[PDB]
This record gives sequence, C-alpha cells and structure tokens, in this order.
Amino acid sequence: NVDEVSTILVMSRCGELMEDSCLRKRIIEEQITDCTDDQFQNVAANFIHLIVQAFHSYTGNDIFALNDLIDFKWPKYVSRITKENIFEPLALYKSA
Amino acid sequence: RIPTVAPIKLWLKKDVKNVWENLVQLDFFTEKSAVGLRDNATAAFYASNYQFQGTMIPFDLRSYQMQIILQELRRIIPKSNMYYSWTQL
Amino acid sequence: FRKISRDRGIIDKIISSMAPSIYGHRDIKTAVACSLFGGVPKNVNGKHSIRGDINVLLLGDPGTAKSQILKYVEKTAHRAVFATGQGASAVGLTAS
Amino acid sequence: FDILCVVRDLVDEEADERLATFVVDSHVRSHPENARQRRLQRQRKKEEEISPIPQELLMKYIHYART
Amino acid sequence: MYKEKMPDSQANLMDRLRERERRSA
Amino acid sequence: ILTKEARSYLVEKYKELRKDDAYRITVRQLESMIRLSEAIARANCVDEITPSFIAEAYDLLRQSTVTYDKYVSMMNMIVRKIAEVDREGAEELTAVDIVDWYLLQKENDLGSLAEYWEERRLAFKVIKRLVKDRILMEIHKTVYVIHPN
Ligand SMILES: Nc1ncnc2c1ncn2[C@@H]1O[C@H](COP(=O)(O)OP(=O)(O)O)[C@@H](O)[C@H]1O
Repeated sequence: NVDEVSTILVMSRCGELMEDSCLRKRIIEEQITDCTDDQFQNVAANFIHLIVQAFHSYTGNDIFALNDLIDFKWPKYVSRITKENIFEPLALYKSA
Repeated sequence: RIPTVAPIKLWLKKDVKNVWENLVQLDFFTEKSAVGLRDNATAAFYASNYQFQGTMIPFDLRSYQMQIILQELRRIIPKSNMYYSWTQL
Repeated sequence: FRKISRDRGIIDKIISSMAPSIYGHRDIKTAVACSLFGGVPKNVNGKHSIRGDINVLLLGDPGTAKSQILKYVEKTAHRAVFATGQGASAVGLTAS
Repeated sequence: FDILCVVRDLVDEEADERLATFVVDSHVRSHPENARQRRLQRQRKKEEEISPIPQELLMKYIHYART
Repeated sequence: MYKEKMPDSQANLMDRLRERERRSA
Repeated sequence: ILTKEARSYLVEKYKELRKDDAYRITVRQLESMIRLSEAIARANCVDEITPSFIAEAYDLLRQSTVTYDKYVSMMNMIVRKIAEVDREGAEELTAVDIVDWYLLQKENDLGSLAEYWEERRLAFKVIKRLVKDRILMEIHKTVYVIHPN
C-alpha cells in the first residue's frame, strides 16, 4: 500500500543519505554548528515524503522506482541547502 | 466543468511512460496476440529465438487488450473515486 | 472635392474608409470600394455594349461579416435594393 | 462575377488578438454614449477616429465620380 | 472581488447568524 | 458598457476558446460573450461590465455527500487563495485557517447558526477530498501547499 511504501523507505534509506559525502561537505561550507544526526535523518526523511507525494502517481506503489529518484535529485537537492534552509523545509522546498 | 478566475495537471507524455509500464507488469494489459507460456522446453526454444512484431515496433504503438471490463471496474472502483463518473462511457 | 483629390495616394484613403468598423479584409473592402465607383459602361460604337459595374461574390465560413457588408453597401450607394435567398422569388426579382 | 472574395476562418493567436481588440472597441463606440451642432460634432469626431474621410462627403464623392 | 480578506471576528459569528435567522421572520 | 479591462480579459478569453478548435467557435461567439455579459448586467444594477460577468459568460458558453457544483465552488476559492500568499510571500495556511477564510467569503449566504457548523464540517471533508486527489501537498503546522501539479 501507499502508506507502507512511504514508511519502508523512511526506515531503509534514512541512514543511507545521512552519511553521504555531498552533505557533510556542504554542512562545513554552510558552517552549521547546530546540526545533529537526529535533524540529519528528518532532513533526509522530508525528501522522501516530498518525492513520494510528488511522484507516487508517476512511479506507482513501487519501492524500486523511488529508490533511484532519491539518488539522482539528492545532490541537486543538497546544493540548494543554505544557512536559511536548516530549520524550514518549506523554504528549502521553495528553493528546490 | 469548473468556475473560472476573476482577476489539475495534465501529465506530460514522457512521464506517463513509467505509469504505462506498471500496467503491463501487473497484467491489466496484454499484447494483441500474446501466446504466453509454452508447454514444453522445445516449443519455448523457438519462442526464445523468434522475434515477434511487438519486439520491434515503437513503445507507443504496441497494441494491447484488457483483462478487466469497464463494468467490472464500476463494480469494484470505490464511488469515492473522482474518476468513478468516467467508469461508463 | 478637388482639395481631397490632390492628396497624394487617395486610393488607400477610400479603401480604408469602406465600412471602417470592420477589421481586416482589405482585399475584400477593395472589391466593395471598386464596385461602388464602378467602371465605364462603354457602349462601344453603339453597336456593341459592355457592362460597367463590378460584380462581387463573398464566400467563406460563418462569422466573417459576409452579410453586414451588404448591410453597409445599402446605406452608402445612391440606390440599393436588398434581397435574401429563400425570401425572394423569380417573379419578385425580375418583373411582375 | 468579377471579384471573388474567399474567406478562411483560420485560427491564430496574433490574428485573433488584433481582430478581437478591434471589435471590442467597435461595440464601445457604437454603444450610445445648439445641441444639434454639438452632437453632430461628436459623430464626425468618431468618424475621424476610424475613417480618413467623413462619410457624408464620401457618399457625395462617389456620386460626383459616377456622374 | 476578493473584498472579504480580513473579517477576523470572534465567536460572535454564531451570533452573526442569529441576526440573519431571528429577524428574518 | 464594456469596461477597459474587460476588453483585455475578453480578448484573452476569446483567444483561449479559439485555441481549442485546432462545433467551432467564430467571432459570433465573441459577440455572444459580450451580449451575455450585457444580459447578466441587465440582471443587475451596475453598467460597468466587470471581468466577472465575462467569466460567467465564458463558462456558460464553454460548457456545451456534497453536490458537484457546491464542492467545485470551494475549489477555485481555495486554489486562488493559496496562490495569493505565493505572490504575497505571507505565512502558509493550515486547514483551519483556510476554513475560517472560506465561511467569511459567504457570510451572507449562511442562513442559520446550525448551518455555521454544518458547512464548517463540510469544508474539512472537502479538504480531505482535495488532498486525496492531490491538488494540495501536505508538509510540516500542518502546512497545505499547492501540490506539484
Ligand atoms: N472582420 C470582422 N470585423 C468585425 N466584425 C466581424 C468581422 N467578421 C465578422 N464580424 C462580426 O460577425 C457578425 C457576422 O455576421 P454575418 O455577416 O451575418 O456573418 P456571415 O459572414 O455568416 O454572413 C457581424 O455581426 C460582425 O459584427
């Protein structure tokens, strides 16, 4: 079901992108001292929920299809993160 | 059928392609003359070698057929669905 | 009259004045303009005759003002008689 | 017949915008709104807005040319 | 047009329709 | 009489209608839009033909639980209301904030204090229907934003 697919990727792909090279370069570039790994998960988790709601009608109720858009768009989504995108995903969504 | 503005997205033909692929995997559609599974390995040997028309014609012109008739759609689709009114002609 | 007559390029002044409240159709308004002025009914040497007036046929899709122009020629020409296809009879047009 | 005027109602945004903006102004002016002289001045004023020739003269001018 | 932008009334909106209802008779 | 802005809105709408025929609409339908707006204002006191009347004429000529029209009426109101803060840049709206706005756009149409809760309850249900159709994307307040479609 749609609900399960959202929860599965949240439990599976959260730890994958919390420790990727791209973000931890940008965090130092943006000098985010207040960042925590608990925030790191939810920052990546928000990306999964948004991409699912954006592309569920596109991919379907599929896990394989979603596991690739979470890869391609991720560096570009990483780029738009700035000092003003740490706390408000709405603005981060607006930039991206 | 909506009031206008006093001063719903149509998905692009490219993005529908993934949506179209899902329906063939889940056996709602089927090819025009889909023989399907063979009975014996020797018969399947010819199938694995022969190249039918559908393997060469473009992705947007492969003829399909349906496993579910619109009447069964109207019997099963929830009435809360917005496209329920389009189940009939 | 002669003041306007000496104006350079008078032809485009007359054509632009053919039913000014209709946009475009310049190659049609010129036919109306040319038919209103007419030609020379040359009775050549008496023994031969040629008509002088210009006949115009307007043809096209509905919504193109093929009729309202004929509701303008009536008000502009000195003597105009208006008729409708099915509302006119052979006896009623020629003679009774 | 001498002149045949074939008309096509083909579709085009640029052609439609020019034609519609002319018609929408035509209904603005044809709509209603020494008083004789004052209002007769207004009519020929609107003739000047749309026509290079006053219409009364053109009727006479055609008559004079035909004669 | 979009004139009713900020009529930020209280819970009196229930009393608003009492005027609509009780006086209509 | 046709207003100046009504001329621009009218030519825009006529272009939109003529686009669809690539029956077929002619300039007679443009005059018909003018005439229907004239009739609708004839059913009113104001001679100024606002673009709203031309919108109604356009809809009427183009068109050739909760009731369909009542629900769809909520759609355009809330769709454009959210698009306002997109241009304004103001704070986004929750479900309750949207519902409070909607009832005040129809204060006069309300008839009874009992109906105050009836339509309020219907508004939230419509929100679920709209979100289910994915015209609004839920983000986190429970933020409702124009869905990416
Ligand atoms: N080129 C044009 N400019 C301005 N108005 C036009 C034009 N073409 C058509 N119209 C409008 O459309 C209507 C056409 O009427 P009519 O002449 O009966 O059409 P038909 O060409 O079918 O005879 C007129 O009322 C006129 O106002």
